[PDB]
Amino acid sequence: ASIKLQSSDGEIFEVDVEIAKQSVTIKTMLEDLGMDPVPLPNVNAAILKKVIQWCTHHKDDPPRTDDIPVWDQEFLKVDQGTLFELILAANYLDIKGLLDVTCKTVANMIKGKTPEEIRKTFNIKNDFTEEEEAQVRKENQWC
Amino acid sequence: VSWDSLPDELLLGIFSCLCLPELLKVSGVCKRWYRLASDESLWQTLDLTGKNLHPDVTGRLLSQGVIAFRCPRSFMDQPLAEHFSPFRVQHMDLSNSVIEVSTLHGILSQCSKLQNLSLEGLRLSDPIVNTLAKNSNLVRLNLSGCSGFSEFALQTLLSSCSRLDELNLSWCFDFTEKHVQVAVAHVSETITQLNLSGYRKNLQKSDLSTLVRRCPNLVHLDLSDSVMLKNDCFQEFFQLNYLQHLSLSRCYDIIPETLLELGEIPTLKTLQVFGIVPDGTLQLLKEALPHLQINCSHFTTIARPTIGNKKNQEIWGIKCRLTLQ
Amino acid sequence: QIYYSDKYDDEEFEYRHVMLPKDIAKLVPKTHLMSESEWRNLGVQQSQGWVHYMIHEPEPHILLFRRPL
Repeated sequence: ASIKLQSSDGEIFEVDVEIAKQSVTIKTMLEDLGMDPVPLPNVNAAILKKVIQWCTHHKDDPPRTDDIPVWDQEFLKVDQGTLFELILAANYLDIKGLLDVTCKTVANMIKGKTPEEIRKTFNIKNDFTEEEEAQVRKENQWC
Repeated sequence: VSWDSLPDELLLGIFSCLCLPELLKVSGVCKRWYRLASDESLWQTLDLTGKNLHPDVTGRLLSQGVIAFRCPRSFMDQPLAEHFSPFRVQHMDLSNSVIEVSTLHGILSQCSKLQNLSLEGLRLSDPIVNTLAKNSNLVRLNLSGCSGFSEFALQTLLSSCSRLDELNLSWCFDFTEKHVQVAVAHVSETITQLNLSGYRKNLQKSDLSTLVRRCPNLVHLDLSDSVMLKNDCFQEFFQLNYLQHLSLSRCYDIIPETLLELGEIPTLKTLQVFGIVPDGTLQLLKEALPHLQINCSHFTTIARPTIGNKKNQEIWGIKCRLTLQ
Repeated sequence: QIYYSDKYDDEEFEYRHVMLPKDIAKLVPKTHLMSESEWRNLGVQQSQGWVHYMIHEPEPHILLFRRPL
């Protein structure tokens, strides 16, 4: 009925056995080496809280194509900093649902935006010359 | 805080939500970003139907690991300038496209893993049909309307595809009785769907005999436009214990009355007999054979990638992720 | 009901279009082209050899045909 997870900084949380079961990482760990609590060194308390809140809202759901349910919609309305870890945590805890909604939100931040606007708003470099910059744009010409 | 340094896998995960145009866009953000944008997990299924592009591009795209390539009614009629390595494609449809026989040869020379292919309405060649024979795993092959190949190349192709389930070798105007005789003499006995219609005078009752003798598993047999086929052959159809859908449309010398026999085939579920039912009697035939469905399938579905119930953008049940709107 | 156009040509193909009553035109395949067996099944009646070679998306009821001279 219940299990305890220990975040990276130490903080301990208590959740339903199956709600945590949504993390393939936590399920893999639970089958062997067992006795609280489950240590998740790669997720701090702040992030783990959000993750547990998320996992709790779903638990059980009947839901198609890429949409980003009405709820998760605003749940991710968090600033860019937290979303970066929130999407990293999903990979770490292996929660299919989360990785999905967080990757789309990041995708939606690329839709209709030029490569320039991408470099900035996403803080990425640009090791492209003008030699390839434009040479690459010639290979994607057929579009 | 910064989004770079983000693990590769997770990036692809983000990239996999982008539409072909976007994906190509993020391709020019940072070399790596460009390296991942052309991964392989992202190019599993591609759909460029109706696109007009250069064979080199389509060649380069298939080399990114494409598995299901939907590209019918497209324009690729320039010469191949590049050279490629074996492709991964297992599902492809280039039907009713405008492709130079050489370019077609070029692309097909790199294929050996095709499971479902459709070159419907395309001019082929012996070389082409011969390298096709490399795809000995084909389950569904559509060559309806194709031309330009000897009965020799056809034989070798059929002797290779021994796991053929659906074969649509119809309306190959180029054919002679040589081809038809090769067809029935070399189709795999594992075949369950065969659409050999359109050969009117080159298909004899005998060939029907051969076929039946060699493919006890036919479930779909379409012999539309086979004039030489008159009721005296119906006995053959009884030899097919799994026959479910038969089509004899326009087999003129069939006495309406005689079609009544077919009703006796224990497994027959539908029958197409367009053009041989005098006007004002079809309803009689229908009523006489209440257990059958008569003249309800204007079109064939044998080895057709997309029978589509209006807007089915899938090829053989595969929905492509990459498409241009 | 079914309108058949005049045949014109280049130095290689013979061409013609067929207007379809917008009731049997609703049967015209959107996802593929029709073989001679299929268009005849539709009710189109013209010489043998004509091939339905391409789709005119703006007017699905106009079937474009062609054949070797």
